[PDB]
Amino acid sequence: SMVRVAINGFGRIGRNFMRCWLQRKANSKLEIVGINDTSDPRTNAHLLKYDSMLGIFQDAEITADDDCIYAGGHAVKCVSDRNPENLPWSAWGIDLVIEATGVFTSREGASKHLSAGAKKVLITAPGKGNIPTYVVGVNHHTYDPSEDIVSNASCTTNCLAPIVKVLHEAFGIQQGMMTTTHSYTGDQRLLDASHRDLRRARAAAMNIVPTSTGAAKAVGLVIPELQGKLNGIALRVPTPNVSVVDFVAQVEKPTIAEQVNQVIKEASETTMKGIIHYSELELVSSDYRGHNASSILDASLTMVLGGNLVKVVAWYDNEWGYSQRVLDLAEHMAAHWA
Amino acid sequence: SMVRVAINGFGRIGRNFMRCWLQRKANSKLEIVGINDTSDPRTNAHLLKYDSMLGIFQDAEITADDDCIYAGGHAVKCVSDRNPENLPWSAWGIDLVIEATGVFTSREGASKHLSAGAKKVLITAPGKGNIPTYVVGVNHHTYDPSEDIVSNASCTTNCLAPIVKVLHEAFGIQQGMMTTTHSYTGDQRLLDASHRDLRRARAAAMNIVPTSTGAAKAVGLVIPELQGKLNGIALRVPTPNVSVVDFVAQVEKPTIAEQVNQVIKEASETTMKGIIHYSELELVSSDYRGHNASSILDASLTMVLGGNLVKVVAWYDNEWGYSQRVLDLAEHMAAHWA
Amino acid sequence: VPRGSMVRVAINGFGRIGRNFMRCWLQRKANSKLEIVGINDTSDPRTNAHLLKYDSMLGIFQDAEITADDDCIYAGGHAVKCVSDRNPENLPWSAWGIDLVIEATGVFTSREGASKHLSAGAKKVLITAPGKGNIPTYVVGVNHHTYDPSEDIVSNASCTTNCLAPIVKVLHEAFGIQQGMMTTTHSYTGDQRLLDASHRDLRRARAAAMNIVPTSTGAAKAVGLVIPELQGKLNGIALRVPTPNVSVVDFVAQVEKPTIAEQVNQVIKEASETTMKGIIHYSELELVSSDYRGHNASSILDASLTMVLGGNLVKVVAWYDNEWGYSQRVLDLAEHMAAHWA
Amino acid sequence: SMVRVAINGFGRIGRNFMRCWLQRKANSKLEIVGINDTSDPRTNAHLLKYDSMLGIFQDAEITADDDCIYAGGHAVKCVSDRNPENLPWSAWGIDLVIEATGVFTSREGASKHLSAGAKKVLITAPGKGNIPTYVVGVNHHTYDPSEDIVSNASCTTNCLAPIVKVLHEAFGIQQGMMTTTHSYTGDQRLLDASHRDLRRARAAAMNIVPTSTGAAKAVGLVIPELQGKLNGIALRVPTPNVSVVDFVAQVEKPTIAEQVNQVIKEASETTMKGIIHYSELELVSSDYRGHNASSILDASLTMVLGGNLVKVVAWYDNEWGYSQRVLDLAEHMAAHWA
Amino acid sequence: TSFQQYCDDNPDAAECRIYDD
Amino acid sequence: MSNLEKQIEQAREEAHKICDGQCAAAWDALEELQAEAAHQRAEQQDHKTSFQQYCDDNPDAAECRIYDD
Ligand SMILES: NC(=O)c1ccc[n+]([C@@H]2O[C@H](COP(=O)([O-])OP(=O)(O)OC[C@H]3O[C@@H](n4cnc5c(N)ncnc54)[C@H](O)[C@@H]3O)[C@@H](O)[C@H]2O)c1
Ligand SMILES: NC(=O)c1ccc[n+]([C@@H]2O[C@H](COP(=O)([O-])OP(=O)(O)OC[C@H]3O[C@@H](n4cnc5c(N)ncnc54)[C@H](O)[C@@H]3O)[C@@H](O)[C@H]2O)c1
Ligand SMILES: NC(=O)c1ccc[n+]([C@@H]2O[C@H](COP(=O)([O-])OP(=O)(O)OC[C@H]3O[C@@H](n4cnc5c(N)ncnc54)[C@H](O)[C@@H]3O)[C@@H](O)[C@H]2O)c1
Ligand SMILES: NC(=O)c1ccc[n+]([C@@H]2O[C@H](COP(=O)([O-])OP(=O)(O)OC[C@H]3O[C@@H](n4cnc5c(N)ncnc54)[C@H](O)[C@@H]3O)[C@@H](O)[C@H]2O)c1
Repeated sequence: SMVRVAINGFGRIGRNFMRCWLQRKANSKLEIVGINDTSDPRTNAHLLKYDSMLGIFQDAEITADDDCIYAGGHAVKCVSDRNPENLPWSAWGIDLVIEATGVFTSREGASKHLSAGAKKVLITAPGKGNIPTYVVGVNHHTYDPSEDIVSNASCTTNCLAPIVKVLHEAFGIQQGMMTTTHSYTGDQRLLDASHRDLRRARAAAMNIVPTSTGAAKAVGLVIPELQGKLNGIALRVPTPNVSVVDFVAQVEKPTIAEQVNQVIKEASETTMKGIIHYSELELVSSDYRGHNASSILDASLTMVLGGNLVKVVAWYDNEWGYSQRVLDLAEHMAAHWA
Repeated sequence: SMVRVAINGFGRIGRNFMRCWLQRKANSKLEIVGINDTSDPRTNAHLLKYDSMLGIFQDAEITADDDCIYAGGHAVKCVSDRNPENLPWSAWGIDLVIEATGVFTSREGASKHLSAGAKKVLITAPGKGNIPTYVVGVNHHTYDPSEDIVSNASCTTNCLAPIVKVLHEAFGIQQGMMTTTHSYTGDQRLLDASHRDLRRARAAAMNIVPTSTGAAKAVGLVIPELQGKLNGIALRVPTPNVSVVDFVAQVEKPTIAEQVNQVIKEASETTMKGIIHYSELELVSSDYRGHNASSILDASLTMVLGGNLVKVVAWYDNEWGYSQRVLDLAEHMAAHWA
Repeated sequence: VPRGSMVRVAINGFGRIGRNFMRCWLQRKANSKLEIVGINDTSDPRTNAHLLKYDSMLGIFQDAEITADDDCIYAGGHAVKCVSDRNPENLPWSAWGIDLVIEATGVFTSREGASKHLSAGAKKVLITAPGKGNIPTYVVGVNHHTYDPSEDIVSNASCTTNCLAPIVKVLHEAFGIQQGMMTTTHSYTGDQRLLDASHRDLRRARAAAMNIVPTSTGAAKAVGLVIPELQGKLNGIALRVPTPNVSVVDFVAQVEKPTIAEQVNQVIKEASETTMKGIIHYSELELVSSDYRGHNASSILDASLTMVLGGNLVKVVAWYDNEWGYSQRVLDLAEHMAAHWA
Repeated sequence: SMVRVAINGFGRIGRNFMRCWLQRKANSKLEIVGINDTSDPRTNAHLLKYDSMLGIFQDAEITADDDCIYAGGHAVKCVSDRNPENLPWSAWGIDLVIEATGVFTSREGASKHLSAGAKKVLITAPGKGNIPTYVVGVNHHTYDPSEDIVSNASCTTNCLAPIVKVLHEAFGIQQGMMTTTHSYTGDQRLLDASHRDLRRARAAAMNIVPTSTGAAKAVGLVIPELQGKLNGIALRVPTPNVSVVDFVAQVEKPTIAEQVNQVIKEASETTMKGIIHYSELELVSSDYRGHNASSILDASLTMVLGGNLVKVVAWYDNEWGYSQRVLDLAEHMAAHWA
Repeated sequence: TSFQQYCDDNPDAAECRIYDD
Repeated sequence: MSNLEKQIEQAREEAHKICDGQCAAAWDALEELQAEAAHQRAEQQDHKTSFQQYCDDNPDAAECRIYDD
């Protein structure tokens, strides 16, 4: 039978995930039955349907009352409790929680869902502490069905890690630097206002905002051979969605740009199909809105110097592509349910 | 002696007001001695100095420790408590509180400052209920020294009311419609996210966002003859500062566009000098950053039809221009302390 | 062109409007009376095929493949011949059997300028902008049935005129409009410089994506061309804001019959369901500009913003996709000319 | 004794250079006496005064008539001829032409100024052909007084080359990859419109736009040791000014981040003083508007992996900082005139 | 609603600000 | 030409009103304002800036586009 799902946090990722599942429901093993969020079901149905980035939702009818959101006649129960220990997961028969609030990423925080009655939690963010991290297409087949709390890593890790795994198995990655020129996210401030991060405090649509990131170090969680050999930064720019990863690697096997592209192209056609897309087109960020891949290599930007310094550039829809991977990991967990 | 001032809410208006007073500290009866904010003194000193809109503060040096912000050798004591009833207004000898959090706009919440030891409070927003509203240059002389809680209206009311008062005393305003093409403010979400207002919920830098506003009816508060005769809406657009008011008035005494400009120019040179600026230049919004006037009439856009339908367009720096009026009103209350 | 045969159409100016119109026709090609067979543009076919498929506003074109060689753009195997000459007198309209030219360059809006297509061999010209001089101007839903086949040069007005005129028509027939002021809060367009740079207009010279930019507009006076009873009774301005598409008209009217906002909304809603179906859409939803990307209506009345003062001062607010909505009307006027070609 | 200067192309660089000269006019050996541009003088006096990026010019009054622009009494003759061979350089006694139209960067294009009567041309862009390229602070002392056509390279070259030189002499740069997250320029399109570059054709304020950077070739010109050892791309993002370069170098002498920052800091205080600024503050792109340094190293972003892979990140005002260096090169050519 | 009471307990939160400008 | 364009419009209305002799002098009086309006636009063409001539010759250039939004 089906695995019953509740979404905790109906934000950008929570709502993108809902749309991903609504489009892929015909061949799904999951059934989204409940939503917990700050907002009431009516506000959330409006935001689910009308999206500044994804446009008006086309595939299904979306209405609501005071109790439920109706996505094509299918009633999704709604609750608004910001303490997950109080959430009615036992009564609703919840099996899997999509933890997308961004504030329950530790085991102590995520386990509050388990106390509420849930059986497993999928954190749509890096986990804090000793939480199994997975990147679909890189290490998700190492998933232990006995784990109760897992992390799908971050969107940037999901873009960088597949490219890294292909380059490492082909040329042997010794060190690696990354910079994601990244669309701004809700964590930043519209106008200059207080923030724990003095740079994120600054007006997001007005500035190039450097910020630290663990996405490059996090690749070592899913590729253990490369633990400690990657580092990076992030530059938030005034775009609302779609980001791009710039990766400069020091490799053992000398190579050229033509071979680097050919290896990634072949992997994108075989092992990394649906995860890496290979593009020789001269496109910009808006052209990758809604792309389903985790990384779209921009082949005409590949550069190699001296044989051993490799530069690759990869696009990713940090909202939609990552949400597809959240859905992918959730279906994988449902296929191996124990 | 000098009236001792505390700022509640160190946001866009709170910090703009601070930088307004710093540049006029030599000729002032006010002394800013305290700040309450949800953030710490070190973060707030950083934001005070480094401003995306105003630039890096150049006049005096700005530093901070755990307890104070230092501006030009002047110590500003800081505290962090969201409940104004707990603030040390008695111990600090606070005379006038600048209420710029946007949260305590009613006499109920604003009186908590008075319970804490403060003697008067100036609300940097429209008030809720029995709070006297003042627009400098329109009715601020009617201020009674015994009033303990006052409102400085909104930035749009401060732009519209001086224009309305001039047009009303020359031609007789019977009815009037307003639309402010407004820069986005901190109450709008950066990306599509939860909000009790479904339009403020949408990505601010990606949309034209209509919202309701009482700024046009609040003109009836300061020009009591026109109570119930003015209404309007707002359109928030992806600019971070500076806005423009579009006012279409139905008029008694027939006129033409040339005479309307002569009247407002005449007023800007005499009775309304410093409040209204008359401009025949073909400027855009960026050119009005830092302008000290409440309204800058774009004389090129004035038009009249049938003698009775008048349209005038006025610029205003909603952050800096309004903050100059907050200072002017506070300076007026210090001169009439009684 | 015999009945059943397609009116052969050439696009002059393959810019925002020219490519929006092309994608409009491509999605409606099933039951169309037009066949787009030619393109003249200052650019080449390979560059223009790329821009036609990859559009930052409309997204990637999904329906049919888009290909180009040195001579043609292929939109689903359908070949569109291409040429690059800034002088329309030199264009091969005779050789290509062109019946109707879509004048979308923004520079040939006078009769003398647009007639250069007729000299080249084209039979009729549809300007995708206000005409200069007395060029017959039409707004679908308002007066396009007054078109007469004896006219060789017509104008489809502007995007703002196509949004304001249907509303003004409904309000005038319901309450009698005596005067009217308009402001369009408009997305920036290609006539504005990206950064502060040289321009004949000191305000279009300023950086478009970081400025609120006023410009004078004829769109309000242009309503008097399609509603002649209101000639000289309407005026307005424009404010360009940093959005790439979708605009909104704010209209304040002094009317004769006393009313309230509730009646103004019901009258507009009634027209949107009868005479103005497909031209005016009536919306009671709390939306923003991005939600109206791709809307086919010329005016989407935002009913929540309607207000009336003193019974005689009416304020209505209407959305419009200035690129896609206007191009749908260009196609609509072109289809109407094709149905009555003679 | 003064070097008579004419500006060809009164655009962003031409008008930034002009405002640079007006502020540094008291010590200059240059005298701006002529302008050629598409616009008339009255239009250019308006654009020179009112700038969306630099604000209203405040030092001197700016007026104009049919013939001249007047900047504080000082008259500047103006013409509008887009063919430089027709320009009145002999009639105006022009010694140095600041070639800033962007369309005369080849030797035959810039030599058209020589036929008109000018003695030397300074191209504010990378040259086409064997045109001697200089970056102030890196190789400008090698300037030969007999050369009649020189290039001041590009904005990214002027930011990256001083840091490359410092890192090269300290650690020995073997290879190097660069990416400049770059503000958009007038070369791009406001909305999708035809362009030589299919990516610069796409709406500038809506997209991240990968494109070429002049620093990929020009840095090897001013540091000849590293010819053919550096490469990279540009990422045009929706900001109107200020850019940041991300440089990942493969070095010979192993090191760590603290030592890399130490070497650049010492250079910024001695040999590279006024060219490289060392900053440990947590600022954003708006904070570097008007900064006079060619490069501002964001020290907190420096990182090293395995000793030999070094990542440095530096800010630059591509309009103002580059125009300051154009002025510096022009002052240097005046001091070594022959 | 629970959403409406959230804005009563947190009027300064991002989901609850209404600046009348 | 705010006064000359309005007087040509009224001199044509005055021409149609009298005709609908005096009809001949009303048409001759109208043509004398159209001959002077050609004189005012011809002298404006002489003192046009090089920038203005550039926009006449390149109406599609970036410095010359006027879209009636
Ligand atoms: N948006 C991206 O680009 C992106 C990409 C990959 C991963 N992520 C990660 O996914 C997570 C979701 O981020 P987002 O972009 O959706 O941010 P968001 O602010 O859009 O979403 C947060 C949502 O959770 C709700 N929420 C917050 N606290 C809550 C509580 N205690 N109880 C119930 N609901 C609560 C909020 O109302 C909001 O609607 C973040 O941790 C982020 O790091 C984001
Ligand atoms: N920004 C404008 O254009 C403008 C113009 C005129 C009037 N106003 C009005 O002025 C007020 C200030 O708005 P703003 O634009 O500065 O918003 P803002 O978010 O920039 O300022 C709010 C500040 O107050 C602080 N704050 C919030 N709740 C608090 C509490 N309980 N205790 C202490 N501090 C608290 C926040 O930390 C924040 O720094 C608003 O009511 C607005 O309507 C704004
Ligand atoms: N974009 C809108 O919102 C909108 C809406 C309604 C009407 N209009 C009007 O439609 C017209 C087109 O506007 P647009 O937005 O497409 O401008 P645009 O600059 O995007 O398109 C102009 C196109 O015409 C080409 N062109 C210019 N001169 C030419 C010549 N002599 N010969 C051949 N081709 C030439 C250009 O290469 C460009 O591709 C304008 O007059 C505008 O006022 C625009
Ligand atoms: N803007 C930057 O960030 C930057 C930085 C470094 C170097 N540059 C280089 O400097 C040069 C100037 O760039 P910009 O950004 O100032 O461009 P711009 O378009 O802002 O300025 C160009 C000016 O030259 C004029 N012009 C064009 N062709 C002409 C001709 N034939 N005759 C006379 N005048 C003509 C134009 O009217 C315009 O005013 C470019 O080559 C650019 O590569 C730019």
